[PDB]
Amino acid sequence: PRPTVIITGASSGVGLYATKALANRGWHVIMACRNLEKAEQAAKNLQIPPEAYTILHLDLSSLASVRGFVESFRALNRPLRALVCNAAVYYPLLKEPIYSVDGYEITVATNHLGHFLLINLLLEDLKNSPESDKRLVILGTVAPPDLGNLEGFEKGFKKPIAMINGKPFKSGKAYKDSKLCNMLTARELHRRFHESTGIVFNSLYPGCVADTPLFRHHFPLFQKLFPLFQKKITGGYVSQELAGERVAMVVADPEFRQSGVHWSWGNRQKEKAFVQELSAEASDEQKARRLWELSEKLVGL
Ligand SMILES: NC(=O)C1=CN([C@@H]2O[C@H](COP(=O)(O)OP(=O)(O)OC[C@H]3O[C@@H](n4cnc5c(N)ncnc54)[C@H](OP(=O)(O)O)[C@@H]3O)[C@@H](O)[C@H]2O)C=CC1
Repeated sequence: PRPTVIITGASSGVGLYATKALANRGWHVIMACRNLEKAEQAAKNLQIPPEAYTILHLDLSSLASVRGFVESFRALNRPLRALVCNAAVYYPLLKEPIYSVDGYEITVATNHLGHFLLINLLLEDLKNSPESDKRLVILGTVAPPDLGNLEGFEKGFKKPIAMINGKPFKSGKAYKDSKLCNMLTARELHRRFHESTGIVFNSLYPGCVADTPLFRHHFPLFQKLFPLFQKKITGGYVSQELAGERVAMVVADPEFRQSGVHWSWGNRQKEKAFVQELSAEASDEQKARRLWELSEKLVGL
């Protein structure tokens, strides 16, 4: 009997190597991906044992697809022990915003809003599971990110709104903004549900995984040289395998069962995890709650 874990965006990068590390630990991985062929080719190239994973379609940019995936997973009749919100898109140099089928700027829609709906639906499945060590793990972070007063969300977040704070569109900051929402969501998940469910709600920063397709929308020269830069200059480089293994630790290792925490190993890498409380910024306490409320409104809860 294999414990089940859902990993979004498992077809490459951190999610792919997290699938391999969890599979090697005896978990069964739900690879929730939007590109089924790309995901299947990725698992076979790594020779991940086929009995350790199953691939289901999930497009986080479509709220109907999120709801559809939840039904598809429930039809598996597999109790859920863990959910990893890993998928993301990064546009550093996108001039004009792209809007999802539901009408939302694609970076926030994919990175935050789709995950926000998935989390709220799958919370039922995590509650009902008989496992005692259940975890919800969110991939976080370490143009600075600024949500302002959530004016863009406060006003419905439809075009021409393209930023959470209502300011004009900046694709790179939109990514930073979306990962900030991931942290605040992990912070709200713990505050709202940990004492009453026993589920562990954590975020994690594995380091600079300079090799992943996250930089696919960057200049081709950037993708070629960023690993060497991160390796020989900043020292913040981490391999895809090490990042995947760190996700698996926070999901499965007993040393990481404390809830409401952000795990990291530093900006510059050595050769030991740091604990940071998610509610540390006490002045973001109300903005975190309103973000949650506005997100419930945007995804139709
Ligand atoms: N790379 C780094 O240095 C760091 C990364 N992170 C986080 O790591 C996580 C992994 O990203 P990484 O592995 O780096 O880059 P990848 O692009 O390799 O992982 C991105 C994943 O998200 C999936 N994805 C994107 N849009 C959607 C969508 N609409 N529906 C479903 N799946 C989607 C991609 O699938 P497709 O290929 O089909 O888009 C891919 O599987 C991200 O959350 C990122 O924020 C955090 C800190 C540092």
